[PDB]
Amino acid sequence: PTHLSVDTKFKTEGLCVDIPGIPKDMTYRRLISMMGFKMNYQVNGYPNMFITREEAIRHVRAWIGFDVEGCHGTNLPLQLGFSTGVNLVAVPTPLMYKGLPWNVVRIKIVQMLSDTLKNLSDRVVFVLWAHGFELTSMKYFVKIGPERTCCLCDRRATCFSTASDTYACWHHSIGFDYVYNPFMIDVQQWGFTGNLQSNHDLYCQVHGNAHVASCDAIMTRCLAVHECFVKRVDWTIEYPIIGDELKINAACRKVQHMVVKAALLADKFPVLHDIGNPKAIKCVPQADVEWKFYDAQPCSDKAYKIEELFYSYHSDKFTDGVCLFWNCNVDRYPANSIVCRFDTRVLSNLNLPGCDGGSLYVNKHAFHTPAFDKSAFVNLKQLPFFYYSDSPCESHGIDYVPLKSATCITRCNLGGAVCRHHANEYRLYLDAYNMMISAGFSLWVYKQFDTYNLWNTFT
Ligand SMILES: CNS(=O)(=O)CC1CCCCC1
Ligand SMILES: CNS(=O)(=O)CC1CCCCC1
Ligand SMILES: [Zn+2]
Ligand SMILES: [Zn+2]
Ligand SMILES: [Zn+2]
Repeated sequence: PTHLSVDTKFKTEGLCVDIPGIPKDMTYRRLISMMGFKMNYQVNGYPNMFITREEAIRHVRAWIGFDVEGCHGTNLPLQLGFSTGVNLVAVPTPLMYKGLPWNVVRIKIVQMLSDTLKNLSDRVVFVLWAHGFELTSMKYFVKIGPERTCCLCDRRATCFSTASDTYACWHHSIGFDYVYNPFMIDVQQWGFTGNLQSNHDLYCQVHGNAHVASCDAIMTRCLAVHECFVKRVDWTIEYPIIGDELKINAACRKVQHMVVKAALLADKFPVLHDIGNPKAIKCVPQADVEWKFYDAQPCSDKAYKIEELFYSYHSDKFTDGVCLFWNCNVDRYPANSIVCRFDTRVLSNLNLPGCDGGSLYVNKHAFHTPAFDKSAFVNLKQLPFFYYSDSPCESHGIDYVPLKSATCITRCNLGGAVCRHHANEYRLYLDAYNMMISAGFSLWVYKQFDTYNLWNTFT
């Protein structure tokens, strides 16, 4: 069992206000037929338009919430809303577009999905809170058939053009008018009491209800992210590489080693309390310090309360030495800390919008991360950029312009002229550091941290 059987039952109660008289006994096979689509007994990679909760989770990057509200259904205008904030009015003749016929609305849908999804996913998963009008509108902008490849590349086809009779992926679909082989999931099938707003509002105060289709589309997708990534967490699911994942992760390890090594050299803490990932390894293995670990998985709902991580009776004395919180998100860091905190507000192909101000950071695994809160850092200050090295000044083995920088903390710089080796390493470090920052990571440190204390570690 990998795909959703078309013979699975579909609960129709949520559809009966838009579709009165709808049979209670209903399968996906009959529903797809009712929606105006014919599967023709085809074994060509597309067994069902609808997918399981598990298939949806693996394809979370493709999720686009979708809602259709009857503006006035054959004779009435429809308002199509998407979790991108777009509202389109389709006449059968928070962005709000005036009423237009389906032939032009479909081009806008294809353009919007393609620009939203080309750098995220090989597909689209329409996330529904199905009431009827959204399912019956699909025939006006969706075409289905065998799984196909793009006409200009090797990627799977996501769009079709009636002008050229050709197929394209999200990257080569300019001027295309049909969404081809989309996927969908009805959140109402999961078992809920009450309407969308009542279930959504139980976990989120950031998305309101301005009474438009896009608001419902946003709440639907938010509710789905809550159920799949906030209340339930699965770190066994791998996600494909779509960007700078490897460079970002490598940069994070480089910066962590640099910062902790320098804090230990500058302030000589006798003990380090490493709080976070239960699979953490000493980031400065050659350091003298008593290294003590404390297990905490990444918090996916609210930030950890420091009182619960530290109290209720370990070294016991977290006030001794320094505390290292490398992506261990707490409500208020103690004054003696070294912190890396992901900024959920960051715009990137890895960072998806999440629940209640949180974001869904997807890099190898999916991590729902609680909203970035500037007040968590009141006892600390921003960590300034610096490169420190005690390695020998020796080239070994790319061209050169002499490096002049006050933040290159090396013997050669102290001696008045940065060596080629330390200039190369400084520039590589600066690139890694800028990569980490741009990815959304933020660095904080105890207020007494001063890189002037590193110069005397060269005697
Ligand atoms: C120990 N967690 S991790 O470093 O694997 C991923 C983090 C990514 C950014 C948000 C917190 C979790
Ligand atoms: C050339 N300008 S500079 O500010 O980079 C001089 C360095 C001398 C050694 C300490 C760091 C600063
Ligand atoms: Zn293509
Ligand atoms: Zn929400
Ligand atoms: Zn040097």
